[PDB]
Amino acid sequence: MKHNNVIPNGHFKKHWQNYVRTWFNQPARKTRRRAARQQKAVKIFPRPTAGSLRPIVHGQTLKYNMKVRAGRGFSLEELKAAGIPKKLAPTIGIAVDHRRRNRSLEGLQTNVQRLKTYKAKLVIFPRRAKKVKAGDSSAEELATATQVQGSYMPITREQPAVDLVKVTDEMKSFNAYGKLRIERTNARHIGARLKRAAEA
Amino acid sequence: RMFAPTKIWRRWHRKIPVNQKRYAVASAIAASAVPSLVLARGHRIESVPE
Amino acid sequence: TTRFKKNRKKRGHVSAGHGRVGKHRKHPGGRGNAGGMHHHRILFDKYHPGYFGKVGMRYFHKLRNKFHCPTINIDNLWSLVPQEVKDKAKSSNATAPFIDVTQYGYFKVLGKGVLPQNQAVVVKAKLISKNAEKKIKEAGGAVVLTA
Amino acid sequence: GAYTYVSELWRKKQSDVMRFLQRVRCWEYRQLPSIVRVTRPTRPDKARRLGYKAKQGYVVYRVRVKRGGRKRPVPKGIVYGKPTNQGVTQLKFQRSKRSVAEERAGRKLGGLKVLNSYWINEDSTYKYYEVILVDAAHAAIRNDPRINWICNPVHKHRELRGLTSAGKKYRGLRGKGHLYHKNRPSRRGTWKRNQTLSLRRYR
Amino acid sequence: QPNTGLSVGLNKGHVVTKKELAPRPSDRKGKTSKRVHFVRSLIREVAGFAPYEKRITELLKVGKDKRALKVAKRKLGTHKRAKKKREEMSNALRKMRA
RNA sequence: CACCACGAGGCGCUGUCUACGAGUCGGGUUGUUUGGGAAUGCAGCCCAAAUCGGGCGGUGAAUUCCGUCCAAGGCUAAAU
RNA sequence: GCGACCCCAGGUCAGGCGGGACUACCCGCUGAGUUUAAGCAUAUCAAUAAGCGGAGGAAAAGAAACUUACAAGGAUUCCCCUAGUAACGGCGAGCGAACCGGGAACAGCCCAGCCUUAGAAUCGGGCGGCUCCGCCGUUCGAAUUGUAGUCUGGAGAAGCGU
Ligand SMILES: [K+]
Ligand SMILES: [K+]
Ligand SMILES: [K+]
Ligand SMILES: [K+]
Ligand SMILES: [K+]
Ligand SMILES: [K+]
Ligand SMILES: [K+]
Ligand SMILES: [K+]
Ligand SMILES: [K+]
Ligand SMILES: [K+]
Ligand SMILES: [K+]
Ligand SMILES: [Mg+2]
Ligand SMILES: [Mg+2]
Ligand SMILES: [Mg+2]
Ligand SMILES: [Mg+2]
Ligand SMILES: [Mg+2]
Ligand SMILES: [Mg+2]
Repeated sequence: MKHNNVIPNGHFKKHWQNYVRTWFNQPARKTRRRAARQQKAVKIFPRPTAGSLRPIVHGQTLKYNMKVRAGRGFSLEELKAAGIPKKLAPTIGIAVDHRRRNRSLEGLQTNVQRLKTYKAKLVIFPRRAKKVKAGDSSAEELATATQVQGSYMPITREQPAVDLVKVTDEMKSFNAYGKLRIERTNARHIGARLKRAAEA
Repeated sequence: RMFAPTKIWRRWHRKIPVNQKRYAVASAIAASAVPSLVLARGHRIESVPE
Repeated sequence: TTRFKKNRKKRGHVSAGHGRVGKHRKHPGGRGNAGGMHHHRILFDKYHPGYFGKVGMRYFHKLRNKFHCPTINIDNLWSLVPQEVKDKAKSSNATAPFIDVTQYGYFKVLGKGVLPQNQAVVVKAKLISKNAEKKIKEAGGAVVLTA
Repeated sequence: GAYTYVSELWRKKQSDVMRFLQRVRCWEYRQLPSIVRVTRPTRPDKARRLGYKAKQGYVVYRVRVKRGGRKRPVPKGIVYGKPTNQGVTQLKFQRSKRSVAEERAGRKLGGLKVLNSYWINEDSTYKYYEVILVDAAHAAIRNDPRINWICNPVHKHRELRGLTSAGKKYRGLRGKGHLYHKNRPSRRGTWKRNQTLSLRRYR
Repeated sequence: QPNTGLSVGLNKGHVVTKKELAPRPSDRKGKTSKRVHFVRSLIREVAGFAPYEKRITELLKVGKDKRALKVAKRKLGTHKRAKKKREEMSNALRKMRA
């Protein structure tokens, strides 16, 4: 070792040459996955190629709680609120997740509205052609039925907007930094304050 | 055995920025419009109308 | 590019540029960072002060997400406002633009630099520094806390 | 409606009744070979809850295994290596005794399939287990949808690949999460995945 | 308690209308039927108590509650299970006295 | 072309019930292993549970709460 | 002496099953030292080589006794990132994951236990038929020390309505 260089820490002391993974098959993998997707689309025709509907869920942890993404499946509470029996939802293209809990009204209401939109946009063929049942669609709707290729219900964020508002005296007399400092102090000293209150 | 036997994990490919690729494509397209350059590249264009 | 390698220029010069006396042997000073305290001590001390020893407390299973806190300076707040909103704010002095820095991925607002002259700005953020709040108040704006 | 009584009684292993019965049974087992068939399970309820059924094609074998750790089997206890590896005694087999019993039953009974096993008795020198095996060739087994999966070739010698309940236990698979993640899909598979040096085309 | 809408202090976080969790069958994991309790009582009558349970009961009869708890902790392994076992022994002793 | 809803599921209600895996979990100790650090998993030996309970919440311990799941039985295609 | 059961013994009894072979990948066990540390013993080499076994076309894993502390995610597997990071380490040489986030693919289920008792409703073998990977009839046997059916916590039983 010589000169002023960063201290090296290369992890190459084992038989690493026997565990090298190359990517010469990357185009082949892409082609194989595309072929599988095409075969699946042909198989499930006329069902949408994007797959079953998924719920809207929040991101985990403080880093992503402002983000909205797709969850595994709709909760039992959401299905009950939307009037869709849980045993029927999977058969009509709705994913079901019996594990997800509903802690707030906003998420439950959002997913219920999503399910209602899907129901409004859903067309169901009868099990037997000559027999029409409660959940089946009319012949006119069935005739104009096609396979949807892309995502039929994109999960998108409401883009930010900067509006002009009046600055009132109440806002001009608010000490944000002082509020933050006092809240931090209260959080730090809650235990001591409770102990003193209990003692006295 | 040869000295330093060749191995498959040699860096065969190159990752050129997209902007540079587009620059090169635009330059080639512009050069294709210069009759002198087209002649200089070996093409017989003495009979092309324009 | 093999044809540009300097060993090609050294073909026919015996030592290949590594000297007749010293030569190029296998590991004359040990492997890797060997001897950091004994025969490579001068190099470590002069170029890598602080390398040896330990300081501070440990933190088992430390997750970086709970420490996430992007910051933006007040001198960059105006750049978040779209051009049409900036024009509207310039035209009308009775209202101020309302910038939610959280929608742009910022948690805390710091107080480096200055704002546009004679421009009131309403800023909402999770946290703010005392200087940033003072500058916003001086500009005629206000601060709103969110989460 | 009787199995709960038996299970609760077998949870009271320090009771006088259980101590007497287990003492007599341990004496009797000591006199017989290490592997022997039993006409019916001596713990019916435990066998049921482990998948046994009272129908043709199901059998139970009692297996006796020696107790204690694994002495390193080197001549004269001599190790040619560094001091860290010089230990001979106080070394422990990575597999459990019940896994050993299941392996012995499976190797001895090559024409059957090991399903599960349970502890029955133990003394200072021996530990005893009964192994539930299935004759996959029997028509009763092959016509039962709940068990005929064992007839498929992928389940050959489950006990020798750690696929039994004891196998999953000693492979570290009975838990999930931060305390067990390195065990899935397998410890060696995880090591191979972690050590792999990925060199993409565009680096 | 609802979130304050602040990022610091007590009850911090984004403001949402909290919803009580819907009841689910898993709320009864620690409970069992009356038949199971009856069976366990009968089997306890049939099988009696283990020697260490008898030792704890003797210690409680003498009046050495701390020694009984120490013995229970040594036998079972944890202070919580030792406390539970000592309480159960005390309940059995109370039933015997009455 | 016959297409039969006895029965079984779907939905709503209930001052009733609501059964869930033991020498297993857990604990002590020893050996090994792990990034897992008053001990990550595994294993031997010793002790050895519970049902308004049990496991986990990356610093051991006691007290009071809170969050989250339900082990010790089993099967399962695809992405690799 | 007869009979019932239990445990066990002998059958070239009627009909079935198993051993062994291959190595690129896969599963379980066992297990070094060369080497690096400019010496060397912990460490490293390596949870690797060698050794002993077990499968398939993939294997293994898999439906939370999970992740987290959020406005919360939701079987397993794999890729990118996390990250040469938290941590470990004669804190030397070195070693080194996981969660979130973005993608590929997606699928959920079966049992044990209280619950036929107006009758084991279950299953195997022989024999005889049939539209023969199975169905029907008859006869022996297994099984009550429990085969079918319902139930599996996401529930469910029972009762009443649609
Ligand atoms: K340099
Ligand atoms: K040189
Ligand atoms: K020289
Ligand atoms: K520390
Ligand atoms: K060593
Ligand atoms: K149950
Ligand atoms: K269970
Ligand atoms: K132990
Ligand atoms: K708990
Ligand atoms: K028959
Ligand atoms: K059943
Ligand atoms: Mg030199
Ligand atoms: Mg050796
Ligand atoms: Mg498999
Ligand atoms: Mg980085
Ligand atoms: Mg992910
Ligand atoms: Mg027949």
